[PDB]
Amino acid sequence: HHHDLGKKLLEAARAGRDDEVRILMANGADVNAADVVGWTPLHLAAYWGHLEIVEVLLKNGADVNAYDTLGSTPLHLAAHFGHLEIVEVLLKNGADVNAKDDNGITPLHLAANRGHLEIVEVLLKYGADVNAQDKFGKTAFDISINNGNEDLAEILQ
Amino acid sequence: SDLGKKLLEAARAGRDDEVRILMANGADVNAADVVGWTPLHLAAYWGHLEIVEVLLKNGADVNAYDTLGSTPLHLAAHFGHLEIVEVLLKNGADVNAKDDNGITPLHLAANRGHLEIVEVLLKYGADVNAQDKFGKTAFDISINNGNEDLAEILQ
Amino acid sequence: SDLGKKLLEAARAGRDDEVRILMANGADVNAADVVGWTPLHLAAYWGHLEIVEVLLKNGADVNAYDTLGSTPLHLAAHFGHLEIVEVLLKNGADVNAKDDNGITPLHLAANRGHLEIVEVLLKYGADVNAQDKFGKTAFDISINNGNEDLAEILQ
Amino acid sequence: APPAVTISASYPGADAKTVQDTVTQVIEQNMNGIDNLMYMSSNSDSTGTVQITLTFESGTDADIAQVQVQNKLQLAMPLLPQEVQQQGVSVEKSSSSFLMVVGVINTDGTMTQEDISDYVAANMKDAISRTSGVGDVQLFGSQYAMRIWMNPNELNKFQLTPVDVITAIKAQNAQVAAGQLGGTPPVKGQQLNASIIAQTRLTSTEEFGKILLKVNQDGSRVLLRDVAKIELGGENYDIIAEFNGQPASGLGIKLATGANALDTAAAIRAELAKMEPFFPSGLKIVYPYDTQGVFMTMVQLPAGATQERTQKVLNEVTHYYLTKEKNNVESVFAVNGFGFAGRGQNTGIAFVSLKDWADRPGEENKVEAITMRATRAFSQIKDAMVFAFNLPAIVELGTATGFDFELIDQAGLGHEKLTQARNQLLAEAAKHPDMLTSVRPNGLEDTPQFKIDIDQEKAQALGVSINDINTTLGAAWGGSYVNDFIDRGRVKKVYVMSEAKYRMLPDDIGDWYVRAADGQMVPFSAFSSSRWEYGSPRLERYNGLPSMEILGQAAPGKSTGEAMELMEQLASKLPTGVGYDWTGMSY
Amino acid sequence: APPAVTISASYPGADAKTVQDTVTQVIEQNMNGIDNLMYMSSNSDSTGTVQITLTFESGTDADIAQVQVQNKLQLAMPLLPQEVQQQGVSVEKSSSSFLMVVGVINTDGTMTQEDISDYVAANMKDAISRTSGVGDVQLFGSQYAMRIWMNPNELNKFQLTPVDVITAIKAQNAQVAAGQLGGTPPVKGQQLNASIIAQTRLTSTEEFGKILLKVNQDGSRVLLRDVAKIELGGENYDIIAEFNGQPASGLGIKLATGANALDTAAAIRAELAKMEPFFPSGLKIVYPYDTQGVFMTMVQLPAGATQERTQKVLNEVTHYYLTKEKNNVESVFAVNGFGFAGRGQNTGIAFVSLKDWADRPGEENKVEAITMRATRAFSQIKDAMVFAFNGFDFELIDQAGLGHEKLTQARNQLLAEAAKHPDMLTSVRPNGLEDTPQFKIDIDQEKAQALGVSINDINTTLGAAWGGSYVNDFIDRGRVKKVYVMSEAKYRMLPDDIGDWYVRAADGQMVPFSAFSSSRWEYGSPRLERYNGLPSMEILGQAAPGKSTGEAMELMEQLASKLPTGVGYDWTGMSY
Repeated sequence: HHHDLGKKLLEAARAGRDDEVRILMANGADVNAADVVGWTPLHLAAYWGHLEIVEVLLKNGADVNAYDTLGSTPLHLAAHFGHLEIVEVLLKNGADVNAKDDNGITPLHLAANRGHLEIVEVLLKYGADVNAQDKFGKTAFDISINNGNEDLAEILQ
Repeated sequence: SDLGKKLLEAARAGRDDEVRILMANGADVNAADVVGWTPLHLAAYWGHLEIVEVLLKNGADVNAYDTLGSTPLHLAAHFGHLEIVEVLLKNGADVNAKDDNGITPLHLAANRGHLEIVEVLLKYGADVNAQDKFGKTAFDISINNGNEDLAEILQ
Repeated sequence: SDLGKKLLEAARAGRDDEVRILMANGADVNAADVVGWTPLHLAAYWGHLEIVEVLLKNGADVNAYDTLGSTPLHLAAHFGHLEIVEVLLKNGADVNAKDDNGITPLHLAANRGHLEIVEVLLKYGADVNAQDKFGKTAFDISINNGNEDLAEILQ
Repeated sequence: APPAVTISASYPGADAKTVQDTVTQVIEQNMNGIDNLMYMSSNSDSTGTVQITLTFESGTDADIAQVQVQNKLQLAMPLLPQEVQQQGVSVEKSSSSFLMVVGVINTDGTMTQEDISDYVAANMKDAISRTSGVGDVQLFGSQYAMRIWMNPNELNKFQLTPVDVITAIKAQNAQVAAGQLGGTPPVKGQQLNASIIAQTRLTSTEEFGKILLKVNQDGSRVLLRDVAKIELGGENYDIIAEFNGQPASGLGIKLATGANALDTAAAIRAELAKMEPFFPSGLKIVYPYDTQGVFMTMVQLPAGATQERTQKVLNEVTHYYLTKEKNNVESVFAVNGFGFAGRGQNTGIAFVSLKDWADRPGEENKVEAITMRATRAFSQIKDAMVFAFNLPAIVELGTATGFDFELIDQAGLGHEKLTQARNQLLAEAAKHPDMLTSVRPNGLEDTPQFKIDIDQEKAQALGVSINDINTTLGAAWGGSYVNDFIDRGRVKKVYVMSEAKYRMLPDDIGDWYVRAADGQMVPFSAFSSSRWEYGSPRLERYNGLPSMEILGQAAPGKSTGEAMELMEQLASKLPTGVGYDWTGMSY
Repeated sequence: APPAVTISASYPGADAKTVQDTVTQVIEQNMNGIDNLMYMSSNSDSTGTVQITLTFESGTDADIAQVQVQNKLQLAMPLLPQEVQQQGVSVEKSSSSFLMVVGVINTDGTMTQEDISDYVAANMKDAISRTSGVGDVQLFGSQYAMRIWMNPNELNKFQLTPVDVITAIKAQNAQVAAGQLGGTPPVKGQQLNASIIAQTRLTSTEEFGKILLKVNQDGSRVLLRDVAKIELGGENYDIIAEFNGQPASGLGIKLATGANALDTAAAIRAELAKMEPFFPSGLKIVYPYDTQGVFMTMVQLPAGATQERTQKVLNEVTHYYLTKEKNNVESVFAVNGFGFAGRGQNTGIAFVSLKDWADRPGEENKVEAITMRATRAFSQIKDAMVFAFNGFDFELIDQAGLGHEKLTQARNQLLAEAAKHPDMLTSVRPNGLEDTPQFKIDIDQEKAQALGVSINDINTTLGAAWGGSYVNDFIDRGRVKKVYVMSEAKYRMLPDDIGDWYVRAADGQMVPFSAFSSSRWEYGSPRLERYNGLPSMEILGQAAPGKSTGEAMELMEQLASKLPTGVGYDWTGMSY
């Protein structure tokens, strides 16, 4: 999970160039090419909200649960930054809904902290352990209490 | 009242004729301001001895309290108005009146070094051993201030 | 003596000529200034070797101490004047003289890293285990300063 | 137009005497060795404001005069309280009067006065301030700050003080420089290089609300929202404006000394044209005062009059123009809290714009007749000075007849004795109607103030530090500027202050607690005592000495030199140490 | 040309957003009441540097404009971080381009690049900067500082933090005013008067090494050299220069606005002649850029590139001039870390000096033909804008508090539409830098309080170790210089190193950073731009062949009018 054409593919997925990504895939570019921080093109596409590239990469066998150097998966980034469609696509393609990074932070923790309610229910739908604690012992409910998010705390019920 | 307000402002500015005209027209002699000061308070503060006598003659409360428990005798003793101190004590000013902090006119007089007022207060029966909320007496004030002349008077 | 003051200034200025004249005119060889420095102090401090020699042959107190207990050997050892240290030691300078702080010439020479002077002092019998008012020896100085060469000279 | 440089400084929560003795005097003592300086005057207000005015001779280069004034100000800057330096001392070179007023309203009514003032301050004021020819910009309102409204009951419940609140905000609303991974000099061959991002400025009430004040021994957490209310609010709440009776804010613009009035006015409208396409829905610029077609109405209530009392007088003034003079008056821009005599709860001003000259036929429909009628109609308002006038017209009449008198304390007599000498002079002038007409003080009268004494022995006996006492008292009742935060991408201030209801009555002093060294909470009543006294809300100074300005005009037919002659004779009989001088038009 | 005043401030170890939100905005919000100000622009870099450029109307007195700017900045100084104030803020009125470059080398190889840089800074720069007509002096290198290179293993072994090292340096590298014996007013009959000399600034690595940090329980001593390597080193390590491939330093001199270019150059050489007789052995002045006979080459790598990769490109540039252009080029002065637009680990510059014009016969050996050939040769260098030299200027503006992320998207939207009109607009590009990965570390306030670890100790330990901290001053060979505390390189390279740093709690226990922190990767700006006080992004470009600049500019305005709500624009520079 800890992974020239690959560098051009990394930059194309970050910039959102749908045409160039498919060209480089049809020329043998490494779909799991990683940069110095361990971000695959699936990481960058999920971070910058490029939904079309997320499906194109997964079509070509991209590691849906790729780790960066701190243990963060593309689902972590998609859930953290409010990209609901990408969270849908990633979980559909086998993304670990209970993946914990080096700090024990799950995609549910990230969605709850930013108040992404729609993503929170999608993560729970795919079996997100709502009692998952991070390194500090905090759950998604503790985040809702500290932030003062009434809608979140009742979604978590 | 509007008449009692003109009286409050006339007793502060020292306008004697106006105060007498206001009194003859039925102005409330016990009119109080936003901080509870009667015209006797204002006249005793700004040193208007004649108005203090005019107000006291028309039935002004000699022991009126402001919103912090301070009487016109507190103000006269604090600011060194000896003639007003004598007149107020003649009309029955509580020589041992305590404010919300337990401060007596003797405390205020001793602190500012008003020697003659201290003797007038003692003559009218000022309790020399009266403590404030911090337990200080007029003798403690003389020691802390280094006033030897006053420390001799309070034995 | 007015000649004593001129001898102090002449030795402080390194004037070998005027120093000799003043001695021939009976100048006090042991005159001291306000901080208690003799002409031998000043000449040793500023590294005037021949003035040190002329003064000693004219009876200068080789172990004179200033108002803080410092001898000419202290000054010559502190400021790296090797020849003056030898001349002073030959003429009977107290090699283990301590000032008001218990500081010896060995301490001062060791602190400033004057290695050759340290050897001459030990050659003349400097107490290597002498402690100042803080219990520090010349070896502790070498350790604190990180001077390797001095550390093994004292082994 | 004598060139005048103005120094302005702010001391939040400071009384007039505190401003004078910690700011004004320190600055004035260095205001010497400045070329072509005629005289210097200053006001120290209980609004926590000081304004020093330095008037120069005609022909003086305003650029050089400003440089020399600020060069001397730099000698005093490190001696000023940090709370004053942090507000930002300003040195400006502008006319005293406004060139124009830019009004801002919301035609949809979807933004409050506080919202409009924040938008103007955050999106419009700076660019206007930087425009050439713009000497001074007065905001009719206040920019938003992060307001922490403290509750003393809840602070005491958790053994917390405003000192703890201030400490936690500085620690958890911070901008940390944290360095880099793989920064230079690196281990050779290093590939990774990235900036380390640690704490950053908070941006919302939600973030300030979850600042962690303490963790109890049982595990529960005390957040800032558990002892305070968090909301966006003005740095101060002293200026509120209206345009034809509806909520509004605006900018009062003064012309830089020697700048072109028409060129500057054109550049201001050009800058406004760049902002309009990005206004939120409903916001619209109005132009209620251009420089006859316009005039002003001065509103001055007695010192101690609250903002509510001043608004009622402004309502009567606005009502008059909107009903009696609706055929002549096009708009009224009324400002509560800001007036000719600086700023205060006691003051206000109205800018009136008339309709087109052709649509006002008749002599009784011109500016002179309208202001005359308005002044006489406003003359019946009691315990409030209200006058309407066209500024060109009263300047013309003032120079021909009026005099400007300065009564100076020249022997350390003090404020109280100077007041007496002023009353003796005003009473003697009231016995010469044949020469002097309406001789009055220009300043304010003393008002009741709350004198609280900290008992040093009781504080030391209880182990309560004086810094904790003064910080708790000052931050709660006066407000404290803690640090800055980022509001929608713009740096703004963070203020800590008691919620309104806990700082209204003298009994509320006892509800505030300070934590002693041994951890015990101590109420303010345990180490303090208080009493009522009188004091000034505006201390004046002339050429560095305590002063009181006195205005008046010569009798009909009498010359100004005749009125000035009698004023000097009356002043010669004043108590010893009381001097005088002539300023302004009398100079 | 419209005069321009430049404000420069530094924040050691600060990211671009920290610099912008504590320095740049504060200064910008206080640039009021200044006459004839055309417009204002600023850059906030992740090198900890801010540059605010105030351009004035044509005909403005540059003297008056500089004074008014300096006076406004003085009144805003108490609003800036203490770390920025003590670095010294500069306000200059000079041209943007260099008048000349004074190069310094050692022909005997006895002095390294760092030695030459310190000598130039300590012995040459100030007298050059005080020469009349010199508006700005750029040192190609850094002055020495006392570098304390901390070791986190040894600090934790003795239960010490960077806070303890900083506190001890301030206490033991001090200059104390101690009064006099027999000072006034004196007693009657006093005979002796003498100054009391107490602590004085340290002057050597030996003295800094024996700073006493603490005495252990058994009486043993912990010195500063027991937790740190101590050496002389630059205040920063970002600018390294070479002359014909050998180590060098130098001074880039800019002409003051309105000064005589030829009189200033002569006065600079006169001052240099005063310095030469006292150079150490081997030191020599070279003149690699006298203002044809000269031209420049800029090197721009993408954001995120390190010093080593930029130096590789500079090597190829220098190699080309030293081999392919042997017969025409006399010297190449190449600077790594300093570029056209500010400093950066990803930027560089090369000053090229040609041989005698009489010895370069032919049109193909003239400056224009050479710069053209060099640009085409450098055009095939990957991920590097390398141009040799001897359109419109557009500013996208955030008008409604949209923020950096949304302004980038609105910028990308405008660039993509301009790319769909190759008939009118060519090479419409951003002038700034792109977002790069950064390390976001969150301090857990609850865990820190539960463990008794103060936030001040946490952020000081993190910032001093990983970013460096300017402690105070010391005296290096008679000259006041800075003292810097920072982690040794090997303990601040990888994210795992974060956990190797310990902070002492209130109960005396050592707590690792991993116990109270969490971290993740994210993207952020290495350079934030502002225009007239608002967030902005400068866009460059030129008209297509056969089209006027007005036609291209108007098309840009049309495309800008269809951008998201709150996105404004303005023309600047040549397009103004």
